[PDB]
Amino acid sequence: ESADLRALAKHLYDSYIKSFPLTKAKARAILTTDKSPFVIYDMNSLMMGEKEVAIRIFQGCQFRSVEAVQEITEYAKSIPGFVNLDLNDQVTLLKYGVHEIIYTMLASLMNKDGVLISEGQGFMTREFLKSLRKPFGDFMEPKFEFAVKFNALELDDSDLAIFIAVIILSGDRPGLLNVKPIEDIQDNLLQALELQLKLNHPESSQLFAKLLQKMTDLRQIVTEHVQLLQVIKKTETDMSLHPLLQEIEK
Ligand SMILES: CN(CCOc1ccc(C[C@H](Nc2ccccc2C(=O)c2ccccc2)C(=O)O)cc1)c1ccccn1
Repeated sequence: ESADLRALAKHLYDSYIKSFPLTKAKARAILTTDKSPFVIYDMNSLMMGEKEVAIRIFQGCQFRSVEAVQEITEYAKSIPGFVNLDLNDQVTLLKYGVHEIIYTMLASLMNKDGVLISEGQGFMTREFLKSLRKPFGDFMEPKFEFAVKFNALELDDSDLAIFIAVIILSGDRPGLLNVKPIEDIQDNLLQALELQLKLNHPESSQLFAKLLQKMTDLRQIVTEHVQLLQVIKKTETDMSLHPLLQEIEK
């Protein structure tokens, strides 16, 4: 029954709103004047924005990634069936899905010229980020490239809540014990997302299929990021990575 798929879409949107304090809707209202962001565009304004700069920015990003992980974890528990799965598998799903979600959600805070930071209070420009040191100057560019074309789908928060749930419940992650109950949940989530996109974007042909194709882009970004992490580890032996993030990327 489609009525059941609507109730599922509503439950997940409700949980998403409860779990993620900075939504796409809020981000778009900031980026498009009730509270305008301070703009970090150069090495000078970063001072007034308030251990070299590149590393400082990187750790800021690290810090925000761990809060995102906390937030994503909370949302995952709201996905019906998720907490009933084998504990090891829950860990497995989160481990491999978390970065994908982060990048997906990071696009909501981005436009072609930059990205919102510190809960929307700031806006760090694209050029500034790209002119960083050596190994850091190119953490954020592939992010920006994905965001530009993901943001072209014009998904709103209610779409993204279902899509993020589809991502968590894959079933093709490495080392999963009981693949079949995961796939049974993803199958229900896929059904709800399909109905959601048809109702919310009726003019937007094959949006469902176009959204699923975007999972290839997320995979490569994660891959690329992990390589950079390995580069950073060895040329910055005096810099610490956060263990929650360090555990995640095995
Ligand atoms: C708390 N803090 C940093 C201040 O807060 C910031 C933390 C990070 C940043 C850079 C920026 N990260 C964000 C920061 C705030 C809000 C959103 C983002 C997103 O870009 C984001 C979201 C998820 C994952 C990664 C990035 C970036 O990496 O593009 C700017 C500011 C520190 C860091 C070191 C020492 C002391 N105090």
